[PDB]
Amino acid sequence: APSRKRRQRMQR
Amino acid sequence: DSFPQYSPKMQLVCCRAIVKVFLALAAKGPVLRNCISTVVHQGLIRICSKPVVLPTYKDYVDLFRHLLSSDQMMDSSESLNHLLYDEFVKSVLKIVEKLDLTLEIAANLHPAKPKDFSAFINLVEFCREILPEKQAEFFEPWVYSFSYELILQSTRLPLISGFYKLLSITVRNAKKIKYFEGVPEKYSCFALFVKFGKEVAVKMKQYKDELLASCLTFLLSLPHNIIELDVRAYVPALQMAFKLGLSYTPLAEVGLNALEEWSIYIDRHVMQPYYKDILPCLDGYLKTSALEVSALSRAAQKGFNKVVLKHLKKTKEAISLEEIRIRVVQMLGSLGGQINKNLLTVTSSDEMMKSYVAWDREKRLSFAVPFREMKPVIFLDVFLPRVTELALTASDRQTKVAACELLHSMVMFMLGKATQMPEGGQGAPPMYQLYKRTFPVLLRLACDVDQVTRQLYEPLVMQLIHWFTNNKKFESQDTVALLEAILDGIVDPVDSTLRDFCGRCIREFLKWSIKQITPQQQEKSPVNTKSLFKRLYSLALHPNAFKRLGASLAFNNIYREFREEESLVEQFVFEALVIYMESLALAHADEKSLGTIQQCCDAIDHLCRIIEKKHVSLNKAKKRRLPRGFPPSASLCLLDLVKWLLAHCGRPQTECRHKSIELFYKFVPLLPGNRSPNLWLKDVLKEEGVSFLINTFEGGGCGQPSGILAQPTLLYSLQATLCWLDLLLAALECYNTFIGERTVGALQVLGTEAQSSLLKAVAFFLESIAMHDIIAAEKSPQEG
Amino acid sequence: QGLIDENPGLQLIIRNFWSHETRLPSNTLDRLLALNSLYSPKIEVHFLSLATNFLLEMTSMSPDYPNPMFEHPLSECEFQEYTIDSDWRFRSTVLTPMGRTDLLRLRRRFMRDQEKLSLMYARKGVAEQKREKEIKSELKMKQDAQVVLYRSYRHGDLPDIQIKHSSLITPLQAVAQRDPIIAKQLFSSLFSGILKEMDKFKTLSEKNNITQKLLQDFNRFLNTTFSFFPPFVSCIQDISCQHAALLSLDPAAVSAGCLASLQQPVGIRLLEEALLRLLPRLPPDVLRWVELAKLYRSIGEYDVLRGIFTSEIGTKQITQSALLAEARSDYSEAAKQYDEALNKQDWVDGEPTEAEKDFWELASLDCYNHLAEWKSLEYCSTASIDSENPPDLNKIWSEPFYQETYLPYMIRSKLKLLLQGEADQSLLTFIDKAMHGELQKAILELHYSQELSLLYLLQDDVDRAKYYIQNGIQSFMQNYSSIDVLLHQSRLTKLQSVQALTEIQEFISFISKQGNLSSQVPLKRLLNTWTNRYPDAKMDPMNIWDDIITNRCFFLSKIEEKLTPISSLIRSCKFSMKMKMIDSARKQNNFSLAMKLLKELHKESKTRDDWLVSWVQSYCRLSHCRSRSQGCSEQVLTVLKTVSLLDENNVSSYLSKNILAFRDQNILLGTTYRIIANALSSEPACLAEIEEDKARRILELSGSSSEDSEKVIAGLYQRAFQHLSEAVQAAEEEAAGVIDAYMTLADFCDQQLRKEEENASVIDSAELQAYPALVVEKMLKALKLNSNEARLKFPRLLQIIERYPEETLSLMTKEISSVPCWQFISWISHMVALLDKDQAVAVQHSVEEITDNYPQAIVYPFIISSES
DNA sequence: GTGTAATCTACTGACATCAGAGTTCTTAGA
Repeated sequence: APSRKRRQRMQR
Repeated sequence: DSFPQYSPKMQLVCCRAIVKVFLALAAKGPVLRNCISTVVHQGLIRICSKPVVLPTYKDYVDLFRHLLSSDQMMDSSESLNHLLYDEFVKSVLKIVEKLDLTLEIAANLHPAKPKDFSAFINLVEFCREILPEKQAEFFEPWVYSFSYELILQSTRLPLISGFYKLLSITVRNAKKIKYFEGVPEKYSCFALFVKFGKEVAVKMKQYKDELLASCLTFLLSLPHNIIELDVRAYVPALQMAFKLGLSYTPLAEVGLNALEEWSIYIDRHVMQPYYKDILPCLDGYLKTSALEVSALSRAAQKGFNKVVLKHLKKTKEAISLEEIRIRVVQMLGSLGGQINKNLLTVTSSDEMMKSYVAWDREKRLSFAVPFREMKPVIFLDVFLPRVTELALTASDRQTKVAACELLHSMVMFMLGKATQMPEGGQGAPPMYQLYKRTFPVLLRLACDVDQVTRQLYEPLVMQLIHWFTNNKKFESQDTVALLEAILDGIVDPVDSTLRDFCGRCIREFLKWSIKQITPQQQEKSPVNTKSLFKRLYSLALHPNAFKRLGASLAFNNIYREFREEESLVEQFVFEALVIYMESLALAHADEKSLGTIQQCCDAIDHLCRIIEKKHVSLNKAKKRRLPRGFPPSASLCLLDLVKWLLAHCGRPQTECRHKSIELFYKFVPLLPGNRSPNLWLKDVLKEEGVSFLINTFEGGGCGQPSGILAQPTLLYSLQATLCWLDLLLAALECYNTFIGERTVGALQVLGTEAQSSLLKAVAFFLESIAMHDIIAAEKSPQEG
Repeated sequence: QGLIDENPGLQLIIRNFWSHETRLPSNTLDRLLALNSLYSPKIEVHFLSLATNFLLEMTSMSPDYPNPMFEHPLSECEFQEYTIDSDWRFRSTVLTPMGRTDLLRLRRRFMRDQEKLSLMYARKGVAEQKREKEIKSELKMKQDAQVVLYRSYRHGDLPDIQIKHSSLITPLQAVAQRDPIIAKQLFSSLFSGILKEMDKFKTLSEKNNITQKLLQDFNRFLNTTFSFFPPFVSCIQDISCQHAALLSLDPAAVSAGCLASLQQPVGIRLLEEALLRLLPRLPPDVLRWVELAKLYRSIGEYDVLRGIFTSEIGTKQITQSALLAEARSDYSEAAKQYDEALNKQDWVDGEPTEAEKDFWELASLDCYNHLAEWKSLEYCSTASIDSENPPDLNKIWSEPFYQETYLPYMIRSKLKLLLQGEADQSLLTFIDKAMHGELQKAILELHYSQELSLLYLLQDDVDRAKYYIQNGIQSFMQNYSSIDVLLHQSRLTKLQSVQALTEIQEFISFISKQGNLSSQVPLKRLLNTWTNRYPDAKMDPMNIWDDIITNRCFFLSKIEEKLTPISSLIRSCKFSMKMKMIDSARKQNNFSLAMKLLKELHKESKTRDDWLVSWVQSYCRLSHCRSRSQGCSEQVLTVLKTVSLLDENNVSSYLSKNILAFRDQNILLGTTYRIIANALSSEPACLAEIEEDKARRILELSGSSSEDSEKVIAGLYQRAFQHLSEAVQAAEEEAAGVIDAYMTLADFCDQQLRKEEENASVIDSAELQAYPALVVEKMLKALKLNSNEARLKFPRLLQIIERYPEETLSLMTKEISSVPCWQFISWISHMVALLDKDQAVAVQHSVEEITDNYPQAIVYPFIISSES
């Protein structure tokens, strides 16, 4: 299975 | 001789000149080659005589260096360099022979002819600085002789260092030229080194600091091919090597080099069990990370002119500590993971699982670091388990000395907080648990090889031993522990030099033990006076070679203590002679490599002599200490012990039988009869006849287990055959008593009555096993 | 920054600056709160020592300082003072038995001949040229050995207990300055003491304020540090554990810091106490538990993890299943789970906490790392950094979470994507751009030397390679001596890298001597050495094993390139060494990696036959092992459908070339059949009909000609046994596996007999009649060697003897005829008991021997057994 | 030898200058 991701925003 | 008095350019031109005069001399042939030999030999004499030791010889290095290697001389030679180098080595052989090196009056002696003794050292350091660097093809013909003649000198006079040093140059120089790998006289050289290696391993244990350094420097250098013959004979040598090395770098470099050599050549399965105890004691080298304006600097500051090139061109020794660190990591890597995991304590089963518990349930050593505005409490005990490890095994010497001084302060604090007893017994004494694990630290950290630490802790250990037989708390378990520590310090397997300090410690302990306590309790109240001797005796019979070794080494160091005042109590030792003379030779028909023990049986000899030297009162009546090896108790008189000896005059173990026979001889005249030995043996043959002799010389010892019985041995096998082989050996040597002092007549030696000893000697060995000895049977390097 | 300056003089001057009264306050607590401000990232490696020095040197002016620590000596003994010599010398070094006067100086003349004077200074100058030479030679030793004591050392015939307070607080500081673990202990103890005695001085109002001030300061500490010196990280946490209300230290910060500092356990306890104490009202507190999970995953104790997530506390069961999978090292399934996890669109019962996502990502990256899908690794490592598709790698140094969690894998990925084969130039760009800024530079140079070394070496710039790898060796030394001694698992994870470093060092030093370049002998030397040096098999994780395999691969590629104007030998090493890696992975239960390496190295099977048989052996071995774990019905596919076919000797006459294979391959086929038969018997009601066609079609062919229903299993076992017998007759040809093969046939017999005793099979028992005979005559035959596993099961012998009585005679007449008696002493007790009943004819000779040889053993059990 | 002077000799920008070479014009000229 292909490995996919997306960006994330760190809320701090 | 004039050489050093020149300038560098003058040095090179002087070398050229002397070289060419040598050329010219050699050109004219044999009539003067002898004279060229003379000239070099004289030269080396006069350099080695340089009036002091460290215009020193170190100056002359360049002369002979260029002489021995400047192949460029003839082209601006090969026969020249060959001849000259050959002459040098011949010179060294001659001068080592001609010197005397007589030792007599280990530091209680004084070398005989001083100026001579200094020259030896000079020559040693020279030949070190000059020989190996050539990587000479030329040394090949000289390996054998420069060995054999040097080994002879070494064995005949050990306890002189530089012999080992020259031999080390010999062995390394040989190694570099793929010599020994072939296994002519080469087989002889391999053989001779095998034997010397084992012998020097045996000898290394006893020796102390500097000689120990020399011997290790040698041993650790033997080629691989000799190692795998007898591995594990050296593993302790290498361990002690690293322990020294953490405080004397070149020896450490010698080690790491050696270990790389082993790891790369010796068959892996051979060595796998042994990295376990060898890779530790690498920890210290990596134990710490130890957390300018020269003329070229100022010169280059003003500009990059020609002047900078002069300084840099002119700008363009023993390994340093940082370099050996990077080496130790590089090697620690080089062995590989499957190997290197062993650097950590153990595979995680039980041993390290011990390392976690605190050294004390509840935290004593309460300190009150005295600030101004308040008084916080800091528990010094938590520092201690790591401080001590620093103290023993730190690499950076500033760290080590600082740690040592901290630990001295801290142990002093232990004593102090002890006397401020918060707890007077009713259980485990306080700080006992701490003492148990700080005393071995204190001990083996004394007699370490840092002179500063030594001076700091040896006196303190003496002071501690002193305190712990002061009348106040002479009885306490603390003294019990300290004594137990000293004893387990004697038995220490690897820390060779620890043995000696522990011995001196026991001596001091017994000395103050007598000197300090009121004897009214001392007869039976303590756990010290008879108890100590008992502990030794129990140690004697032990199977382990090292353990008995320690037993000896202790009892060696109480000669004077026992003779001084214990005249009341001759009696434990009048039986101890039996104890030691027996055990300290039993189980030495095997276990020879690690067992320098037999030399400590000489201590048995000394205690012997000192007990008989008071004989007039030795044989007092109604003195009846129970002995070993005698069922019916009675007032022991030397007669009984002598009869015992004669019963023990013959026994298979070789050293015992020799010493015991001669000891019988030395006793018998001391007896009240004053009868001569031959006379007294005549007495006991008129009393008991040949049957007594036959039972006692064809047999004897520990009763009559089995003496020399010819026929079944002829008829009835594996290495057990060696057993009776030694028996026959012991036999004929026991008969050697007979005209040893002409004590027994020939017809008395041969009544032909009921013994076939001599018969079997002349028949069985001397026919079947004498020369047909390729493969024996009666019906592996073990045999060889 | 100056407080660490190189010159000792300026060191003292700046320190004395910072200790004057008006700079740092003069009482204790105000000092302790101040020193937190005296810190910067760069002063780290010494900061502990510096704090200790400041605190104690303020102790130095207190009134008890010269007052002796213990009022009275312990005797009347006279006390002297002696100095210790310490003249730049150690102990094994000397061989054994060896003003109107001043006006007078104006009475001088002057040489007139400038030539003579010139020569005079000329000789003078050569004198200083030699003097400088020797002084330069000696100053190295003198720098090493210079030791300065610190106290008086009065001597007395007894110990001199009466030492001044100085005599202990000053040395303690000295040691603290010079070594950092004692620094940690001292600072920890002293901080604990100060903050504990604070009670007797300030009301709870003040205590809350000062504690909050420290908490702020410490959180700053951990969150800002870059070196991650193990001692300081440990010290800060250790302080935090032993006092309440310091305990709310930023859980994420501690987690990251401890992960990096290789000092996990102290962090585990920090967050541990945090959990229990702050919650003796938010029930879950996910931000803490999850980072504890991260910690325990570091320390590799996947066992404890199973607790955290099955608590109905916040975390979602997808994580639970992921953990169960990844405990069994089924890293592939773990990756699949995690990838599906992070990409869930909409959740039931609330989105995963900010932190669960973090843990998920880190586990994803690591789970890939355990695998060889490194392109996937890079993609994962780069995706989250930025927005646009072609990733702006430079962003990684923006905010800390990336800096600690995403970076190391980013760099490791890009390194190998380079060093394997070929690739682009992303990483060179990245690292070069990075190596400008200061903190920017420090991170790479202090942590990731071993990787920058390979990166730079790819560019054939050997010099920078040397610098970096030397830095790496020094760094290892520093960050290893620091790790406290008790933390074995930590130190182990350290050492696992010295192999990498040393390998790099060796290659650099091998492409440095052209004399070793142009010849051919030392290439053989190096190849032989690497061929037989490997990491630890069962212990070292595969994340280092791949490091060594790939490094060596690249280095051989480079050496081959040098020696172009052989390849046989290099190929030989490559075969062997990769094969060893597969064997390793087989052991570690890291199967998917083994799959991939087999598939990557088969194409090399076509070459000459020893590697062909080796490959087939290894693959079938791995298939067997995979089967053992899982699969009950389909597992028959996992072996039979392929392994039977592959193992056929039609491709190999190598048995005619050697015997070792003629053992190995047969035992492989044996175990191949064995699991097949075992599982077929397992639930036979639903196998042949469930593997409905092709496997079943193969089954009878594998079985016998008759396609009967029940008898197929026996048809399997019959050839199974004969084949294992072939294995043993292979063994009798000259412990490597012969003990194991013997035990193997033993075990087959054992299971078969057990199964038989539960039913009545006349024909199988008739052919079985051999089985017990062999089990005795052969297992006991094997007992001669150490055979510990065999020696254990010796009661199985006696029972076999009993239940199957006719063939006892073999026992006595064969092996108890030859046992080394001790190898029965272990539990001499049972059979000395059995020594009554009819089989006693068995132990007769053995009990007699052991009686004779080692009498004292038998007596105690025998005396009682006599009564019965 | 080592280090600091003093001071000759260099190079360059710049400017004159011989020579050398490119170019148009008269006579003697197929």
